[PDB]
Amino acid sequence: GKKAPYGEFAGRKLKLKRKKFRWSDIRYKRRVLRLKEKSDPLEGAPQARGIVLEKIAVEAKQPNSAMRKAVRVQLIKNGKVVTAFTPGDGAINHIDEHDEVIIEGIGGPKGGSMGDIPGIRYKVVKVNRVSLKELVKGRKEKP
Amino acid sequence: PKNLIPMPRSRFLRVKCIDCGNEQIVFSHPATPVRCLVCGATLVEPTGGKGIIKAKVLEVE
Amino acid sequence: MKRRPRKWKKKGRMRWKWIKKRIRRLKRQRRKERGL
Amino acid sequence: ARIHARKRGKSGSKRPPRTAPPAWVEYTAEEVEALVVKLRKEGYSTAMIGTILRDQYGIPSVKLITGKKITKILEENGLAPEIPEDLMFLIRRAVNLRKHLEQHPKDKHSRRGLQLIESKIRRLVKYYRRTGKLPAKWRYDPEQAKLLV
Amino acid sequence: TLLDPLANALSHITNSERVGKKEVYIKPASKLIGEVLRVMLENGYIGEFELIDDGRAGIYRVQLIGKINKAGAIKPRFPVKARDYEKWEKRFLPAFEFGILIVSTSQGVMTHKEALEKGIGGRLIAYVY
RNA sequence: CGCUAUUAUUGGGCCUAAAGCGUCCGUAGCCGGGCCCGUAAGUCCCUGGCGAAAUCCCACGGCUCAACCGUGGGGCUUGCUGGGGAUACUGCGGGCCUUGGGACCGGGAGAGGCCGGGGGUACCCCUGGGGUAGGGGUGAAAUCCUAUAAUCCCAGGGGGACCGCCAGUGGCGAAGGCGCCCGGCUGGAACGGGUCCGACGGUGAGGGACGAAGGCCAGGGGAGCGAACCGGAUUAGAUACCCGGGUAGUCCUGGCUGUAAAGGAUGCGGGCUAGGUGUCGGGCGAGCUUCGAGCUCGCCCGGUGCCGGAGGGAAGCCGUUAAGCCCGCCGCC
RNA sequence: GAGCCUGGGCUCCGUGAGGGGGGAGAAGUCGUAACAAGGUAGCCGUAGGGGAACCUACGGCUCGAUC
Ligand SMILES: [Zn+2]
Repeated sequence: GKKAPYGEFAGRKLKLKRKKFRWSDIRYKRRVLRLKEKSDPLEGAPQARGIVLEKIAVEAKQPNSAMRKAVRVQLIKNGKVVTAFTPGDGAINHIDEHDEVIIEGIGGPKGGSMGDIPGIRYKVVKVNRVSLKELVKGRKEKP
Repeated sequence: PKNLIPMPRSRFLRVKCIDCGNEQIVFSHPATPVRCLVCGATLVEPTGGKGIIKAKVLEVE
Repeated sequence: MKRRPRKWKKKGRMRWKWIKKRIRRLKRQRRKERGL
Repeated sequence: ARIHARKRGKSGSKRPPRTAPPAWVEYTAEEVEALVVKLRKEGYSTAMIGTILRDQYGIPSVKLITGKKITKILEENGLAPEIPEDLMFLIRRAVNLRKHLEQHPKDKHSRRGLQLIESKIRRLVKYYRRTGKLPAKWRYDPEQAKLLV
Repeated sequence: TLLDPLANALSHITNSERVGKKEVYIKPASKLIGEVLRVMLENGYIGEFELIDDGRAGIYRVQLIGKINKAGAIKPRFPVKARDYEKWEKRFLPAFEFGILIVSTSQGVMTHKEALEKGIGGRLIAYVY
């Protein structure tokens, strides 16, 4: 019926009600209990560095048909292995094994997979301290 | 004007006993047997609702 | 158990009663294997 | 009667707004009390006293012909009840019910009535403690209450 | 059960006005109700209220004239100072001088304009417009 | 952070989309009827002592204006404290009231519950008499009963469960749920009431009591039905639907388990916002009468249904038995 | 009263023969359980059974069509 508690001296029951039903929204739970910082391989960072081990291709989801070029990357902070997508037309040829490469988020809902390649959360930005955009446009070279 | 103040539907009665000629005031919705205070006969016998008067009604207050 | 009636609706699903029968069998196997 | 069954019943009394006794009453305030005491010593209760006075002797609203009520009239004399009437009646009902439930164990629908009667009892006990018509630690026990009726 | 008769009275008024009635009967009477009706009469929202006497309590008989849009009781009865009236105005009324907040002060029940002129605060109990 | 009235005091929602505990009784706590007297704790006004500076707002002035700096006036410092004054509201203290609730009397209603006794048909088995070849069963058939005389008819004996039509859109009960008759014990509701007490009330975290079927423990009993099981068919196959048999179980005593589409898929109390027409109980008033605890018509109260106007809603639909406007408490998303 | 050793409690992490189920993924095998009376109406609860969807029994609900 009418909303409770609405009295004038019912001050702490209202606080309790709020504090109880505010554990149902993930936005508060995952921020107070620090779950992302716990399961994150980047240790709470925007960027990270690693070394390349394997160059591979992934299938695009339906109803699209394409191979997306990616690489496995073993991080240097913690040693965890992740996967990163190489953007641009021919960006995979400017890369090789044992090259150091810098890793960003790919851009997606809830800091997550973007578009038609799920399973990939990260993106390559720099190769041996040079930028992929330049290496792909033809303005700089990889040392 | 409207039916705002509830008024009782029961009335007090002044009756006369047909045996001894005694006169007495009684209630018209009794929950107990009503008897004459002189000879002890029955004047009103109780029911669920209005009582059945076994006497002569002189007046209705 | 807690039951959500949403699950009784049979579109895209097998029947809920049979899923409930499957869940208890798995629970009995797991519980026996530990040795309780 | 709403306390447990939750029904909206209306079968009460409709008194008129009177401020003084009518003029057709025969008896007077000094005989009304004598009749009250006579009926009490005959053995009736307050409600039955009032009912009889209304039906036979034609006396409405004793508190009009007298500025005081029946229980005051009795406590002035030596005829006041120590345990009030409501509580007493409820305790009698409960005692008889226990007597019968000891021999009909599996009735199981009258035990609930017993529980409800006891709830009523405890409500009234908590009321009367504050006002002082029972000591501040009076309790209800069936075995001790057998010895009140 | 019955907690507040003032709210019942005011809601009965709103409903009867909304549906187009002439007279309104308020069974459980009080003195707050009389004072509120007095303020409403002085400000011109009703006409010709009278008190009828039965043995239980009072009854109030009121005439309506068609100058009410809304009316209700403020719960909880908030305390208010002589410096924070525009807040509750903006909260309960639609324009800057449109309707009346009814306040209970240590000098009696009054409108917030009178209370502000006198330089006092109090507790909030009702609003009308 | 905002967008987000997707955390909702302002300001959300729970018939069908996420969401009412299975239902009741009650502890703390929150909310609490009307008048009178008092106090002045909360609340309101006036004033004294404190809440560093920088930071924030405004005007003026100095570095070209500005950003910046300076003089002054205000706020911020979620407030603490010393006094004076007021008494509408709340709290505390003391008296009064009867409208809410409770107690009592009366005549009635009802498958409410427990105990004891007496019965009604039907079904199954057995024994006797009669009679000769098929009976049952299906979409069609076969497994099965039958010449050691079946099905069918008659006379007797025994046993276990159930209480048909009347029976209702009906009634009682917190819900689960409750239908043969007579007798005893017992719970609750409505009506009528110038009867008694005198606010004794609402909801209820935690806690408790009841709670279909099925299942378990211990003891008895065992007609019909019948999970499992076994057989015959149907089928590409048929671990099934159909047929013939059958164990636990269904029943009584004494205990555990505590679940369901436990559904009005609609939490409980209180006041308000058009009515109409049926039915159940009680009461009142008129007319009929075969003088019947009888028939018909109208009114008040309470229960239970069908329509429906304003009004509400995403709509279906609800609509004084709200899913509408108000005053409250608890559970949940 | 440090450090060292010893026992206990709480707690975090890594690993392990073998096994368990979950989620995705072009195209595979066996069936055809649900939506129409979906070809035995569907679904809740309890219990037993089956390669698998599933089938039966007791009590319930209509969110069930035809007369
Ligand atoms: Zn006589």
